[PDB]
Amino acid sequence: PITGLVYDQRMMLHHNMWDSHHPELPQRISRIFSRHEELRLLSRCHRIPARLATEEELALCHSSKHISIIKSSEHMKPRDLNRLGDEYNSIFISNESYTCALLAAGSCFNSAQAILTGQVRNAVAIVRPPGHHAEKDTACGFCFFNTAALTARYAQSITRESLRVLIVDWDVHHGNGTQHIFEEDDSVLYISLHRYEDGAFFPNSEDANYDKVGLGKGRGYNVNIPWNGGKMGDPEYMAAFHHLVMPIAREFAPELVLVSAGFDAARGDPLGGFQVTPEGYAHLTHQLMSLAAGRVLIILEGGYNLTSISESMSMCTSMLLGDSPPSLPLKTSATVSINNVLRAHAPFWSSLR
Ligand SMILES: CS(=O)(=O)N(Cc1ccc(C(=O)NN)cn1)c1cccc(Cl)c1
Ligand SMILES: [K+]
Ligand SMILES: [K+]
Ligand SMILES: [Zn+2]
Repeated sequence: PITGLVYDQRMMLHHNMWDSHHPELPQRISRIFSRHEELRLLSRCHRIPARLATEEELALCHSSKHISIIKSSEHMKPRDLNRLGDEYNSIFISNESYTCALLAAGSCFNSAQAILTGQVRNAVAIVRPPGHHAEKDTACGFCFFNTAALTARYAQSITRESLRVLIVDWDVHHGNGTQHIFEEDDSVLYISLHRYEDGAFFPNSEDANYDKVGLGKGRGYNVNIPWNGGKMGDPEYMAAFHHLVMPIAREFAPELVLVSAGFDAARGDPLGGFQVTPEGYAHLTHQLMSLAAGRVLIILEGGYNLTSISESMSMCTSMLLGDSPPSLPLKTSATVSINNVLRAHAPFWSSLR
């Protein structure tokens, strides 16, 4: 009945040498870690060590070409780092980037291992750079390797190929990389909530719309919950969980839950423009704890208001530790989004009928 926590200060070394105010800051993870100490959560957790992912583990989801290219950045001069980062959509690279990406992934593997071997019930991973925009063959959106997708495959690699893994992605952006990696896969249920604005919101693709339900044997196993029409918050996230996330998850019956836990839908976030509260994130966490016999790993993705992400992620950890949850009308367009997803998924999930 133990909660694991992984954090390693070495993941601060990845930085933007041309713009020190770029919002994907080293101090995102140190601020979150400090808040856990201040709230006396850290001493309640079992500390899981970080490690490097191996290149073989990266190949669970990424091409050997992509791995090779990111690894080559380790010894590049600034000019070539700039050139390489510019080949991608919204990437900056320093000499430390590759090692940090490997540590973020390795940290999550050790956390998944700790859960699946019964050393801990659940776990939190305070890691950067983030993962969910990274594709098999490319980096994107501050992400180099898809930490959460790699973690699902790593979990399968130590149990069975068909281990049922639910990934709930509540980062305010669509995890395009996670969707694509698992698009034909019925072993990994991908559920994302995200601001969409008919394609105006990053990463600017119709791949994030509610009608993208999965392909082939994966049909029904990709659930996109897209928001349009500006600010959303706790009422809309709670309704999406009540009507969609939780009934689908219960029918899937996952054996492991991974949360692509960006905190950029948080009140105060400059990039997300949403109003989800720390108490909101705590309730979402508590709901997910009802799945998979409590086997939940919370993985940091985005989230840029240092105070907001520190309070919100700490409240999720408080829930994992078994603390009592909070006791908390929708925007019109949110009702429209939820009903669109319900209609898209009723052919696949009896619970929605
Ligand atoms: C071009 S942009 O959209 O303004 N954008 C891309 C972006 C935004 C958010 C995320 C994210 O949080 N993903 N989870 C990833 N990439 C961006 C790029 C560089 C700097 C800033 Cl402030 C914003
Ligand atoms: K998301
Ligand atoms: K899938
Ligand atoms: Zn995000």
